[PDB]
Amino acid sequence: PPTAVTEHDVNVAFQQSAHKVLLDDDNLLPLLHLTIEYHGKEHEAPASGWAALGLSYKVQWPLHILFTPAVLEKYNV
Amino acid sequence: MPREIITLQLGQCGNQIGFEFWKQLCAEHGISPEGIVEEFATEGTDRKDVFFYQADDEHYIPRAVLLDLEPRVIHSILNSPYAKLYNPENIYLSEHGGGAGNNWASGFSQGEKIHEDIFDIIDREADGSDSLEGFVLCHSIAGGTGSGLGSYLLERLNDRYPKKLVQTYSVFPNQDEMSDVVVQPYNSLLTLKRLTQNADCVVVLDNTALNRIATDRLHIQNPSFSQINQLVSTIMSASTTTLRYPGYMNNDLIGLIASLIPTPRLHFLMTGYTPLTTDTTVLDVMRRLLQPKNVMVSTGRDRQTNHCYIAILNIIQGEVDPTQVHKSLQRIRERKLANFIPWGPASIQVALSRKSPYLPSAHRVSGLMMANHTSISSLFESSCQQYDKLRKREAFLEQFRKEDIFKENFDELDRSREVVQELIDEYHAATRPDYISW
Amino acid sequence: MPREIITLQLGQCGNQIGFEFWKQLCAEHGISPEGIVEETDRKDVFFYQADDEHYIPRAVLLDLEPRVIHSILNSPYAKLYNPENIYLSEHGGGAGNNWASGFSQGEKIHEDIFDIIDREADGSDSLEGFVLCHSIAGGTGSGLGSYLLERLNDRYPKKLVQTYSVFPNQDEMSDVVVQPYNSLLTLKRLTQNADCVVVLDNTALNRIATDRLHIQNPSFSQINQLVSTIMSASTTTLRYPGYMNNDLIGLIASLIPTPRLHFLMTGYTPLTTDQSVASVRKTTVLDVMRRLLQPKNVMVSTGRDRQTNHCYIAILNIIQGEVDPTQVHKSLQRIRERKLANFIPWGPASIQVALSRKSPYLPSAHRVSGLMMANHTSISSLFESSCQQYDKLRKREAFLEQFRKEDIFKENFDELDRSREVVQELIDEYHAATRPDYI
Amino acid sequence: VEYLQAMRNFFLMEGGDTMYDFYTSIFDKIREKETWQNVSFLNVQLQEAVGQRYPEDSSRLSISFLPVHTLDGLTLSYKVPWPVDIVISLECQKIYNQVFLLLLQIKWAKYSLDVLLFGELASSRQQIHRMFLLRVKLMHFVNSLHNYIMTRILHSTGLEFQHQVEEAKDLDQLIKIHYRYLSTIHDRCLLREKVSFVKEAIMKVLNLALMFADGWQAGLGAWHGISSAVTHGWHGTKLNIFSAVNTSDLIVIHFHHMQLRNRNLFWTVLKPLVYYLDKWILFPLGIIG
Repeated sequence: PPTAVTEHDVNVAFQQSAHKVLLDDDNLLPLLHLTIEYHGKEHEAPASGWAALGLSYKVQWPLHILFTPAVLEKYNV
Repeated sequence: MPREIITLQLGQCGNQIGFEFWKQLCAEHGISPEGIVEEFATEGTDRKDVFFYQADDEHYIPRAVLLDLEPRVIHSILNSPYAKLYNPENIYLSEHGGGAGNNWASGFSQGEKIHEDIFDIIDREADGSDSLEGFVLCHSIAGGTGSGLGSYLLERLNDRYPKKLVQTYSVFPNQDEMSDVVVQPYNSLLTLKRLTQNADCVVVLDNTALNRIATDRLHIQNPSFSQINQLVSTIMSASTTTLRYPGYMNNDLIGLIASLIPTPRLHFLMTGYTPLTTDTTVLDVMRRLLQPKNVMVSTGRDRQTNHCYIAILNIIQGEVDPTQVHKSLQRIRERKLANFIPWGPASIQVALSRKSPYLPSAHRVSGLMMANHTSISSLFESSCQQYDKLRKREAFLEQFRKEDIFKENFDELDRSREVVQELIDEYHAATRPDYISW
Repeated sequence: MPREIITLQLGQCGNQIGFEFWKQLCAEHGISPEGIVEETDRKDVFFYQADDEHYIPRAVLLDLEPRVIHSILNSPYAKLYNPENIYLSEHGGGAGNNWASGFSQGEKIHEDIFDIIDREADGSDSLEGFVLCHSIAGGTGSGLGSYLLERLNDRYPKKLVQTYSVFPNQDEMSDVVVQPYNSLLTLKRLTQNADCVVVLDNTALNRIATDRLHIQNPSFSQINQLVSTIMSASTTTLRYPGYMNNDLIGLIASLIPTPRLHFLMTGYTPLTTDQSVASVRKTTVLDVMRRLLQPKNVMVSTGRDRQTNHCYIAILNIIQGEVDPTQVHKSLQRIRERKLANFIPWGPASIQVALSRKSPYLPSAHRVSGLMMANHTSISSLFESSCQQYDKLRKREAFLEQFRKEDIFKENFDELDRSREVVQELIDEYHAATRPDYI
Repeated sequence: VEYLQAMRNFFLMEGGDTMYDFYTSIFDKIREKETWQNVSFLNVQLQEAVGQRYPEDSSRLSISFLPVHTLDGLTLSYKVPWPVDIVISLECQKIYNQVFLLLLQIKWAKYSLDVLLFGELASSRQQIHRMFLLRVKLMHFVNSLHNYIMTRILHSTGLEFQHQVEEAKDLDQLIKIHYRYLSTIHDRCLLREKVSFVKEAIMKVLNLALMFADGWQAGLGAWHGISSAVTHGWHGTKLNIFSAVNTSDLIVIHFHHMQLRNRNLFWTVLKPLVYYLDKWILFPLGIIG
């Protein structure tokens, strides 16, 4: 089940995977952060990180006109 | 983690095919013969780490080990313009240029004699791999190095890397010409035995069919080994296209193998390539690939044995309309253009991929077919019959009795004949509706 | 506070490296051959300033053979050094690659040498110690170097003794059949009377020059250019004020956490010909360190001993030039995350980064250059190779007649055997430090 | 701009060589147990060091006067010229002095650890080995701390300050940029009330480092007792670094609703640094049992 640190460790692992796949040059990885829906954040918790896994996308100006929150929710689904 | 594959190029043919494969890969990825990235390839979308190693200087080094027991070929590679692509420290070459003499047993004994040097090299390269998936051996089962040394290496790899995949690109010799090596069928049977017991996947490359194709379709009178190896390199590029162009699905070898080899013993895959032509809808492409005159493997079309396709994957590279892909699949199914295995569901996959940006393609669309088809049993039957034909005359056995594998008896030959019989019988069961229950 | 350092250039190799070093320093600082600055660097660390604004190297050139001293006095840099601070033995025979003969010669020229050393010390405002650039395999740098090491350890027991000791090629047959004896005596003197011996293997330097500078058959001139580059990188923190590791004391303390484990491996960057204009790629601290980390660019031949699981004890990258500190942090992070380096088993992975400015007077095609100093247990494999060469000579008594003629070996070879024992203990300790049993 | 660069050199110790000589003289007087708190000694040394290279800055720099706390009482006086004194208020000068003091303490610990020669403890076997391991541990910790402070606090705030001062077109904008630089330095220096706990933990580790250096200078004869006192202090410092890493994870759990990227970056530098501190303070603790 996800913990308060699972998102941090997962993002570190994602950066490491980018490095392993020579994705280091993409200025986009720092714009992209995997999020974890964790009910322990308030201090049902997802029974596994797979159930807890979300995605964050760093929408840049002006494109936030297009990437409305509803669109990002559908993309998360 | 990357899924590195080590390419082992064995004997004259294996080393030459590996060299031409790496040359083709360099050309597709825009890597110079010296390992320097070409200016036109800086913005490539290809994942090189799967099959090439990247040096700290942005140099791309093939994850290729070239093994020969004779210096001539290794020196030819180190004297080629591409000599700088490979790490020289990962190449072991036996100084004893006497070879295996086209004898599987001699190649095996030589592999045993050079075991430490070879496994030290393999382990160094494996440790240099973050998540080495396995080894791909490009060898012939009929030669000396690829057959004998290949079987030795198969044994030692099975012991040393019990968690790594073993794929082979096994070049089958021409069946239609009298081999100067009367024991070639024995060497081939011993290699097939080792493939059967210690290999996960054998891709059969029939030189007889390649020559036939060069004459009938390429109009090559007396096809040279260079032209055959150019076709082979085209095939290897098509096999690596899903590695070279990052896609959304089937980005790993595990999924490919699981899709192609449903029966671990039934691990002989047939290949198909397109276009195979000397210098278009998805459905038209697939139909041309489906034309028997374009299959690059000589499997007997026994009309008595209802040979069938077990599975077909068509990897189509280029600008393909997926709606035309769907329509093409529909039309192929409606036309029943292919007979599938009766004991399992028809696995027909179509992968859409992009071409390498670094290689000029005269054809907007190319296609490779990989097919598991029961008519390969006709090839295995032919090999068994050739073995039995040689063994029945006890010809040239005095030199075999000089070799340790045959010094006392031929039981390894008899076991190989049994294994090839079992393979034929399993192909026949797969020909039967009860194969699923066989 | 300034930390003046006197550079002692010993024997053929030391004197040639000093000459090329002074030429390189002049070109990098815009200093004329007469010591005058050509139309912000702190020269006082390595040069003395004369009353006429002449910059004179704080360099003492000692050779037992006249050829090199005469070549220096005939060089364009002859006017930089004070001629009165150069003592040269009239016996131009050298020690013949014999440590014992060089030691006896150092004893014979002790007064001239110690007079020179004292003159240079008085010319230092806050002399920290002496740095001897010599070869352990030659005669002067090994034998006379050992004598001078003893006398410096006695006279300046509170001053650091650093050596840049050129080790002979271990892969090539040394022309000095007694070279292993000379090397053992010199290693003994480095261990007892020197604070730090930086081993410079000419074989590894040639290999690095070929693999990284694309120099086919690197010449001695190119090797000496690399040496001068190393000396410039060592003085870069003196010439360009930086934020970290601005003193030699701090460098040593960063490199030698274990007083007996004072053998440093070297790394230099860039090791490239100026013709390699790396296209318009902002080299990040992480990308730079990744390129530096390729073994084909490492300038030290350490053995891949399969018995000893060699590891890095510590790595310091001194990066001079326009460096993003966030890229430095990222470079350390990437090196750790990728586990690109195996570290010492007895300590935490020490990866230090010093930021320095480049010399403003030297044209740098590269916005950033780097020197790596690494303590890595596979250096023990190099020491083991040297020990094996020593044992190969001692077990055959090869070339021992000249040692038995020399006082260090006149009565017995106990100094050679003790040096072999010490080097064996060093190799074993390096393996133990790769091992949980280092304690 | 020249005045601001002088302020960086002196208050931020950007005059690396001059601040080196200052902290070396201070650490030497502390080791000699001399009165380093002597305003006349400190002023004479400061005036000489500044007068040799920057006579204009020489006129504006002045020195006024737990081992770590031995330097508490040193007050740096920077003479800002008119009309810039309207901008550089006495409160701004106090903040600069506080940053200078923090940098001076860090430089003092750095010099005290670098100057420590292996021979001063050797001339004064298992106890020696344990002291060497503790030295290596302290060196790794101190080097990580020095590099972290220099680059993430000092270098980053200096670059940000230079860029914002260059872009500043207005005196209020310049004042705001300078104040932001100062606040960034103070936060990285742990002067914010919310980080007093971490400051105290760091100070405890620095005090253990200073006691370690004193025991290294006392030689092997003191080493039999020193192995036990070093092992206890290093065990408590490893426990402290682990407690501070766990408290940084607790603070990240509480701060996921409270945005502080720079405390996150500080903890990202300390987690490697804190785990190395713990593993290397355990190296002294493993040799007194």
